[PDB]
Amino acid sequence: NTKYNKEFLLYLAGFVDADGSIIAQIAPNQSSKFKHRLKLTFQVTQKTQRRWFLDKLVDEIGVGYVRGSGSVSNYILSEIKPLHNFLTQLQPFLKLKQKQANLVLKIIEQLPSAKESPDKFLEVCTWVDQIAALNDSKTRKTTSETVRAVLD
Amino acid sequence: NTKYNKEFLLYLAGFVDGDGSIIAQIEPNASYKFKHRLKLTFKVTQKTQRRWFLDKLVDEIGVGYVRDEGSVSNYILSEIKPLRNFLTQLQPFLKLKQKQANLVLKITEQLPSAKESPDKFLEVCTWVDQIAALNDSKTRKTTSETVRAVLD
DNA sequence: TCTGCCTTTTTTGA
DNA sequence: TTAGGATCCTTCAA
DNA sequence: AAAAGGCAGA
DNA sequence: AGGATCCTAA
Ligand SMILES: [Mg+2]
Ligand SMILES: [Mg+2]
Ligand SMILES: [Mg+2]
Repeated sequence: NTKYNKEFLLYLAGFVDADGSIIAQIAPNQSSKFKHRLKLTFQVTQKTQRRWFLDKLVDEIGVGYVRGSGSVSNYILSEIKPLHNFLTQLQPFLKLKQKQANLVLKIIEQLPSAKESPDKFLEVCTWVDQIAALNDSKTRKTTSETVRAVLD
Repeated sequence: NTKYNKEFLLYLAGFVDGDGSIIAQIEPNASYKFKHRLKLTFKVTQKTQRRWFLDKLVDEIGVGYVRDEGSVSNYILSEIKPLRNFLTQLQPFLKLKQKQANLVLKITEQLPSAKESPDKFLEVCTWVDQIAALNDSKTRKTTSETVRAVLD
């Protein structure tokens, strides 16, 4: 586990509270045990003119990647262990996204159990609902209620 | 001078590079000496549901105020002396907006002289142009060249 | 089955 | 005349 | 910013 | 985010 230095984390926590996004999703998928899978994504968006800043961020975090979507680019981190390690260290300095980060950490820690039982899966889905409720969510479709309905 | 805590400045520098703005303007107004004046503004924008974060910023910076503009709110600092003191302290920690901050400080140091001469005002006006060039400027109208039609 | 990465869209919150 | 504040707008960069 | 849908390797 | 324009009291 990479240890990040404090001044880096302090600055990055400010930048993330501004331009970053901690995204939790429930995605239908017929080949998963409960017909859904979870996705947890840390993203930082910036105008492509400033892609260099996201490229520097890949070097600094040591994991993740940058993708261009024409006018804007995004630093993305999904791999679960590195995401856990990174958010564990960032979260104490977050002010606006602190609660999202800690929910993602709780989800991650419970993933093994979530995959064992429908009730446990549903409960972790409600934690995803709570993250979306904290974000400025506007286009969300699949919720823990969606999952529950697939009771059956 | 109010001296700001390092951990505060680091976090805020990150938050500023993300959601903040360092704005320099030339405003036409026929009741001023050179038919224009300079306006320098430090701004942090946020959705009004998170206005409390901006209100907190007024207490932490010790000066400035928050304006509600409907769906979003803005922390604003204009008063030239505390602006100079604040930017002086924040600038070392800025990564995207360091040059804008240093141009504002440069302009602020010359504000006394800038009336002295038509030549010198015009020069300071080009420093305003340079801040706008660094920003993601899209609606700018009055530039140093507008001023130069002081050639009458 | 499961995870990470690829692609694209929506609607603001800057 | 001036500085600081008030109001409104545009176009994205999140 | 914050989702949506989808592929394919492990 | 990054402007443009208008108000007003000292
Ligand atoms: Mg933001
Ligand atoms: Mg930004
Ligand atoms: Mg932003």
